[PDB]
Amino acid sequence: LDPLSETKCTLKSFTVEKGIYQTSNFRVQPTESIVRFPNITNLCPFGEVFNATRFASVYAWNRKRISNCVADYSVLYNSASFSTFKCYGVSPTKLNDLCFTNVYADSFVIRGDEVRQIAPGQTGKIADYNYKLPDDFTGCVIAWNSNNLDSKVGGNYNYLYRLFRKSNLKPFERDISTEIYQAGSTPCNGVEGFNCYFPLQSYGFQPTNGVGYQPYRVVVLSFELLPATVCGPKKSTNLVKNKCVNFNFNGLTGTGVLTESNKKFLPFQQFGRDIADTTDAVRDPQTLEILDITPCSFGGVSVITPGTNTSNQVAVLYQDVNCTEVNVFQTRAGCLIGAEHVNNSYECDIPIGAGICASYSIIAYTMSLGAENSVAYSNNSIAIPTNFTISVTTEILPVS
Amino acid sequence: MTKTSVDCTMYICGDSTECSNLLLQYGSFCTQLNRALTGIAVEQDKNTQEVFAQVKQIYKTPPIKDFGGFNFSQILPDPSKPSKRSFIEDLLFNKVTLFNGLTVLPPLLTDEMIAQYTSALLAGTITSGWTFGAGAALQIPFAMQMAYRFNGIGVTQNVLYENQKLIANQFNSAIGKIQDSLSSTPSALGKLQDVVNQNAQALNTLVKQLSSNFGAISSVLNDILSRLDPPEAEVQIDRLITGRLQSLQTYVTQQLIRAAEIRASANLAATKMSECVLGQSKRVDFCGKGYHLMSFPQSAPHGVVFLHVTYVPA
Amino acid sequence: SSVLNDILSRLDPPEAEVQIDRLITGRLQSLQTYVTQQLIRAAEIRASANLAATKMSECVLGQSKRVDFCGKGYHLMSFPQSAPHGVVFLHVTYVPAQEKNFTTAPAICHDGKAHFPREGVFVSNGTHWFVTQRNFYEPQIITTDNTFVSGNCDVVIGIVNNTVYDPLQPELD
Ligand SMILES: *[C@@H]1O[C@H](CO)[C@@H](O)[C@H](O)[C@H]1NC(C)=O
Ligand SMILES: *[C@@H]1O[C@H](CO)[C@@H](O)[C@H](O)[C@H]1NC(C)=O
Ligand SMILES: *[C@@H]1O[C@H](CO)[C@@H](O)[C@H](O)[C@H]1NC(C)=O
Repeated sequence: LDPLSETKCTLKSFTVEKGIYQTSNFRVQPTESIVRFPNITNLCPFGEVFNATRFASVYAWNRKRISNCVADYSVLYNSASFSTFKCYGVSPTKLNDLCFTNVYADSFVIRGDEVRQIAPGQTGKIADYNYKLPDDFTGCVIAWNSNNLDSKVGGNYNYLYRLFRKSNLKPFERDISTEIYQAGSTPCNGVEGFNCYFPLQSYGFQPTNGVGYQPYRVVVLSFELLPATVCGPKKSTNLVKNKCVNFNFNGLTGTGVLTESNKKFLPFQQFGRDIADTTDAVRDPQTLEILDITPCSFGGVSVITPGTNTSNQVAVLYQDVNCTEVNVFQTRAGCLIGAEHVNNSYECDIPIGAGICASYSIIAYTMSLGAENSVAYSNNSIAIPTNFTISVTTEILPVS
Repeated sequence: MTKTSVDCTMYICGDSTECSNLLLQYGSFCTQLNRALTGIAVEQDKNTQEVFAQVKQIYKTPPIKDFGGFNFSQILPDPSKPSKRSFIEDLLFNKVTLFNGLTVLPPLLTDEMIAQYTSALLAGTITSGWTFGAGAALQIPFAMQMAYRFNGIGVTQNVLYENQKLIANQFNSAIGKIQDSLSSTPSALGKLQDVVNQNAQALNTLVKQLSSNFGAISSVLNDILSRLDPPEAEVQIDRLITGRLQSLQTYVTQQLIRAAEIRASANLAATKMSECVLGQSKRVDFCGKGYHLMSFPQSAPHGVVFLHVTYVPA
Repeated sequence: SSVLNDILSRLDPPEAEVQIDRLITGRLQSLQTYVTQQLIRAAEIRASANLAATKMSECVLGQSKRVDFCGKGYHLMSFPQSAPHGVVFLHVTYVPAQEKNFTTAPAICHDGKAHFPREGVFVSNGTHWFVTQRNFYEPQIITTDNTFVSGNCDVVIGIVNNTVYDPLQPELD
């Protein structure tokens, strides 16, 4: 409620002795949090895979490896040009917060009716004979219709897909064998005829293809993690100065006020530490400006009371705080609020510090040292007492 | 000694609510440490007030300095206002070289009013000798006063009055020798320096402790908040808080032990004022080597310097 | 929990001993803090008590020359009184008062010879030169009994002329 009550609880007693008590501590807090990463530049070549003019057959799916770059999946996810966005293992969003060691991109082309079979736990001709994927893969499959890019007048037969084969294909297996499939009268032995059929068949895409039969480009991105090399995207924020701010400069997180600094950093030095290895200055990477970090003010509240017995009026002293950031009167011990400045000079009653004291309205003055009297000195003058006094004092000393 | 206060909460946590709830859940150690920290400050203020504020009246030296040949321009306030400190005192002051909840409080008595106290004291000594300490100051030509001192020592007054130049030359020269020794020779304020060192170094420790892992994954409690979920977060934080609390408590105890040492030294210094400066001491070697004649007080950054005249036969 | 009974009554040995171990680490820390702080104080109090013993010994069983040791002013005596956990010394001291100036002279020229108070000071009210004692105005004619001669008066700085009464001669007469 008010300082006098806060003091009352601090002392756990409803009756306050005249003095100054240090009740609590006032802190400033960060406002306008900021993050700053450097000026803008090493992006993964996803475009080289997606926009790529040539794609291999479904049975000849082309594999590429991506590492040592930064991947921005937000642009891909928020594109609206792809009709297939299925991420398994991780959420389709929040992919910018994940960093992996490697990325494997398996790209190929199929017809629309077969876009369903590309998923864990499914069975089908394409999945079983052309491209089988692991049941528990951690990645995402992207795909989109490619009629305008894969349909040709008279039939685009460059795309092939295997039909017949005996076993099943194991995870991440690439088979290019073109041996004639045997259906049984005797082994083909590189000879066709009865019970010997060519394993693979051509899609033959045409411009007038139906939605199901229209071509579709499919790319499966598998993330491999076991030092991670490809991490997420750098929207840095703006720089604000002269306020208690929570700042993040290239992983260095802290709280304080940033101000212009006269310090000169070397080209290869980012941040400077004062004695005791406490961060003192930081160079903002975006514009290479060196900024001094100062802890935004904090310090003790002391409450000055003349005693509940005498009056309920109080004074706050904010210690080592410039109280422009909060009868405000400024002293070397901080500032005092609630206490009237006077120029007089009395004996010290309640000692505030730096040579100021308070006394009871509550007045803050500059303690007087005592009655200043000059002794009437003369090289041939003495002062002799003509009376005396028998003074009895009490000295108390703890023993036990 | 330096008056230090430590915000236990912030210094242990540093703006972390969950660390705060852990430590409040850990007991009420912050009160004790704080409130000893207070005790120990207000004890510092009390050393100074005791040692220096013996006289309640500020005596002023005459404008006319006719002390029988004795020259005390070097110890008497400089009208040039180098903070109103004597040239000895400036010398002493410039011969000593002086964020995580550790602040420093300012002393109650500034260097300026300490210098003024020493000035009142020293002027009351020159004018009145010891009778400004027993009541009201009584003037005396200071040649007589030195005759009375000699009398006390166990010399007759004629020895002084016949010898008054020589003694004056001599005491000037000794003051000048103190002036060179404190001007050129170093390590003269080793005690006060050592105190300042030992305090500064306790802080640099306790700070430098503040960055230890005490078994945790890391020493920055933000990376443990940002890397772990509540249960093991509180685990690691608990370890940090055990370690930090240990370190604070070490610190505060060591500071205590020292504060007791310094209080002993300060009450020795108050006794030395009281007897050597406001009077002539019979206590052999108490107020310097030889037969005490007098002493003059001078302020220092965090102590007092007594220049004691004594009489040495030869 | 902080009640070791509810931890005995809620858990089985292994995790019981775990939690108890934590309590015992904490409690042991607290005791040890306490005992150390009590120590530090006991040293402080022992210092204060030996100061008090010195104060008995000197102020009460004798008269102290130690200025302000046994009270402000010139010590006369002290009386001890008991207290709950300490001692109270009531010290008598003598404090001069009602001052009065006087012109002084380190010595006196008489018969070409310098005279020096044997115990006291030479003071003059306006015209007349008395030898008093230092701590109480009690003026008293200058006399060869209460001054001692040391050489001529060409060397003392600030000597003053005056007549030194010789308390024989009227006895001869
Ligand atoms: C404070 O108030 C009480 C209330 O009864 C009064 O009796 C007492 O004298 C007061 N104490 C002081 C120190 O003024
Ligand atoms: C004190 O009060 C005012 C300023 O508040 C000033 O004008 C006045 O002269 C001061 N009195 C002094 C310095 O004696
Ligand atoms: C003493 O003081 C007076 C003036 O105060 C001065 O003129 C005189 O020369 C001095 N001499 C002696 C011996 O006191």
